[PDB]
Amino acid sequence: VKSSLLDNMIGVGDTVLLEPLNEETFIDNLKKRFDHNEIYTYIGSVVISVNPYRSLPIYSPEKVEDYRNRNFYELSPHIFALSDEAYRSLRDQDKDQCILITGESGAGKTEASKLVMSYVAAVCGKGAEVNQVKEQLLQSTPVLEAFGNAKTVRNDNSSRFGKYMDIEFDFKGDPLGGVISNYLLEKSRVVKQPRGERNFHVFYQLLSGASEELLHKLKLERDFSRYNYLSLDSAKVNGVDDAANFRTVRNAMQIVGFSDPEAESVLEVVAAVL
Amino acid sequence: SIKAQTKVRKKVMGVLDIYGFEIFEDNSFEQFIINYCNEKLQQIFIELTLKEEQEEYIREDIEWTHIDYFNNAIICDLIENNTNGILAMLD
Amino acid sequence: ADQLTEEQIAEFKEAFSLFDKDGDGTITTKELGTVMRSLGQNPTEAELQDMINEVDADGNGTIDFPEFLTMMARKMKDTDSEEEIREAFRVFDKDGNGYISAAELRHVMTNLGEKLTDEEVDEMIREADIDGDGQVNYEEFVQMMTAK
Amino acid sequence: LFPEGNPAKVNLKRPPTAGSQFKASVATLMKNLQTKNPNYIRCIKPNDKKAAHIFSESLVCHQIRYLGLLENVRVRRAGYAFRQAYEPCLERYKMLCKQTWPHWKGPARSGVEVLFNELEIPVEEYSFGRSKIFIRNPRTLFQLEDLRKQRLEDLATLIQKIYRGWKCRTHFLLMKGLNDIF
Ligand SMILES: Nc1ncnc2c1ncn2[C@@H]1O[C@H](COP(=O)(O)OP(=O)(O)O)[C@@H](O)[C@H]1O
Ligand SMILES: [Mg+2]
Repeated sequence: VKSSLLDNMIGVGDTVLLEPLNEETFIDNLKKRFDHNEIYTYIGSVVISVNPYRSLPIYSPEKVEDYRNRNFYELSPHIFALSDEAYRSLRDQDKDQCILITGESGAGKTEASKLVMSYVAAVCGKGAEVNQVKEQLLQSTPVLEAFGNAKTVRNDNSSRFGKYMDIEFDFKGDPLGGVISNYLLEKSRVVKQPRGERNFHVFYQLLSGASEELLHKLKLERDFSRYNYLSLDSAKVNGVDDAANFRTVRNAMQIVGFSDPEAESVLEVVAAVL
Repeated sequence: SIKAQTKVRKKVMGVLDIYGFEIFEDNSFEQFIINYCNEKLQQIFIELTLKEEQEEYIREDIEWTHIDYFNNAIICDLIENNTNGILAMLD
Repeated sequence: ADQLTEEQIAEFKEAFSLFDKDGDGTITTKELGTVMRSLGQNPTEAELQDMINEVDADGNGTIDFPEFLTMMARKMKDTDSEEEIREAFRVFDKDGNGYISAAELRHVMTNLGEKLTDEEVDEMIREADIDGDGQVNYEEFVQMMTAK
Repeated sequence: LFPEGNPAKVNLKRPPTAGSQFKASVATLMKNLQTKNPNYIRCIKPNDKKAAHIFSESLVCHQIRYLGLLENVRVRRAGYAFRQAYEPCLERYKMLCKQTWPHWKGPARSGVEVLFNELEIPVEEYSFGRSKIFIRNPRTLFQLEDLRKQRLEDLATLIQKIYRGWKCRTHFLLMKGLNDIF
């Protein structure tokens, strides 16, 4: 079976018709649908995604094919119906579609982007050519986490640039490729960290998860208090630990295509700016 | 590595992983640029989506002009103006 | 207004005498719809039990041949159409490419309606093996159903 | 990294500082969005302690206040919540009228009008357009998809009993054929 707004309504799925309307009857709605673990909540063509901070199981390929060609008003509110509506307007209307994922840091924008793009490469129906495109984008995600995201006081993995992952189809529906594009990389975080934050954590990965010969040839030192670019009062962060995340990122760089002199050169430039 | 080789007229589906309003207790130049590109981002909602609603709604013969919207061109004019902006006086 | 011709009543007598493996001149209530859907009127189960409960207020389990002529004379005007069937499979085709998915067709034929068993939908997928696997040409399938 | 350091590349301009750089990057982003259709995700965290159960009210009310959601609800209550063209709407929804199902009923917009006049839909609920059919309310499509699902249950019962009829016809032709017809 399925969760349906038709029979046995749960809260309201779309909040546009929710009356009485204030801040309190809307936070009560999000608390109520967060109680029943239905995190997605429409405002029509706009999808609210509350972070469950745990594996909600409704992301299976049976959910993918289950939501394929389903409108906004047949199913429960879920991101695959908006992603599938934009795939319908891409495929049938033959015009470009984009999905703008906003919200606070640590709310799960990057994860929701991975789930959107995973759905898009799933319901395209051309699963042989689009798989390595999606896989290099997803395996390039933690790299850009390391080089582009840092720990603000609120989050621990705060998004500090505008990531933008494309998937590129022919008008006959043939996947050509995909172009990833940065926007608004915060440059001044490299040189100053405001008293509760830390730098882009590839410096902590390079000074923590790296071998001693790699510390020697990059001329670095493991003490965090040596470097002016590098805070000590906010260096240690739990959860996302200054740990073997470095070899996760470097292995991901091996997945994307970086050779060992190439990634060695990249880490050497990171040691030069450090 | 993944490039549209033999480039033709193509169509794109995109995903923008962009922040939300980084409103911190001690804001700085960075959160200023963050809130600013949020202002341009709401301008690309209020321009694209609301004005295609309006050309659609009026074009399909229904008699509306919906009530009001707070346009963000005043805030863009506050920041990105080449003479009276905030970024221009920083330049 | 005959309402039934003589050769057609001869076909009712031939089918009623052929299906009767008991040899007692009557059949049960649970196999009357086997005869009526073998002749090809396609009634429902609830209307059939409504007519059995109408002609039998005690649950005898015996079906008479003039009662069968009365029921088939009542079901004479109930004529379906191939086009409503075809548009129905067009509705269940969520894609519009003419090839309805066999797993989704199995989900409709098992999980919606009167909830058929594994063996009949197994015969349906085995019949759609000539169009399968994974895709079912419903346009050929409705002409293979409604040919005779 | 630096082609500007070529002495054969005389780039004499002063360095753009950060309003030029970040503002030009925003203008590049707006160049890569105005050619496309946007569809939004508004993403909400309940608390900063990464908890899967704890739903702090004040932080989410902070985010509702600054993601602009009540203003979004106000704008989306303008007139509508749903829009479509005529022909896939009549093709998808023609089962709810006795006249349009299964065929056809011409013309397209007129049979659409019969479809809305069949289910006793109020005139305030729908609206007629020139090339598109239009619905104000979400609960209207909740009712239309509810009656559609109730129609498809009867239609699935119809298809399952016609498949039983073709099955019993197949057993009847097999039983007739296996009786040594001379
Ligand atoms: N939809 C989700 N389901 C489960 N966990 C999630 C989800 N979204 C975010 N998370 C959790 O958030 C963490 C990272 O979130 P992220 O996507 O980086 O947030 P943001 O994009 O706002 O920085 C992950 O470790 C994951 O456990
Ligand atoms: Mg992120």
